[PDB]
Amino acid sequence: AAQTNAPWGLARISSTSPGTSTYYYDESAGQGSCVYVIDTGIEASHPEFEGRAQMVKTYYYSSRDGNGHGTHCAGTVGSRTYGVAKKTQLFGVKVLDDNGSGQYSTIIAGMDFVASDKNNRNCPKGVVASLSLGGGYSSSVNSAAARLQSSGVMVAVAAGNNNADARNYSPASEPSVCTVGASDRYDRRSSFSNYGSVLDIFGPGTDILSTWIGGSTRSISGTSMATPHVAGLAAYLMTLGKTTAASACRYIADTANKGDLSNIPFGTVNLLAYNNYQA
Repeated sequence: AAQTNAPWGLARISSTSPGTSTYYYDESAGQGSCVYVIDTGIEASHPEFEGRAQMVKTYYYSSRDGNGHGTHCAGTVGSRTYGVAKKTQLFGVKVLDDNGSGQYSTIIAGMDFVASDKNNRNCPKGVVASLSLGGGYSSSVNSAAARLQSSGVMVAVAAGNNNADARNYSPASEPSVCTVGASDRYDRRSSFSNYGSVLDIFGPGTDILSTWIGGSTRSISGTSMATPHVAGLAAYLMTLGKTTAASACRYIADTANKGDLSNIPFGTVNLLAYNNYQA
């Protein structure tokens, strides 16, 4: 399938070259997979989600996304226009308040929630969790991410936006999950992207158009935007049967575009997420 005039990041993930604008992908489109977006919530009523999004958990007075961040990330995972995996089921877990903040104890509870809650959902092609969040190093936060991954969920986490080594941030620094840095439309490391040996992969993160609250759209930047590209890609590849939740990060690295990014510090992988779809 071909989506013309797609957001640059979608075109990038199906291309051997920057500078194109059509996204190519197998029509299975993540059908039968599920992606949890652990964030500020999801505006599930947005027409772009087509009834495939729902809130399943909140730790606050509402499950609504009063911020926009979680809706934007969910749109990159799975919205009809802005999403990688256009037929996945999206489940929102609101661990962040409407200011975008959240206590680590709530974030940990949300991760353990997903590990159990997947057993209450129909996801025959597999389960992914997208975590566009983080703070300073915490062994407990890393352990929660490790448990979620161990339970059979492909965990993708943001590297962070400090232009620093991600070893000092969580859950970015957890080795067993998929830690995602950000790139721009010219294949440069995004100016804010964290780096370091703990990164597994880069995805599009600068000037990413997606859904926003109030039934709207906007373009924003961050490793928060790169992470859902990778989460959606994992769901898509799992639906195709090419990989599993336990092996998808490694498979994405195996099949990535290699050596094409600029300003990658020595010792950080130079790998850009790529669906290897042949139309």
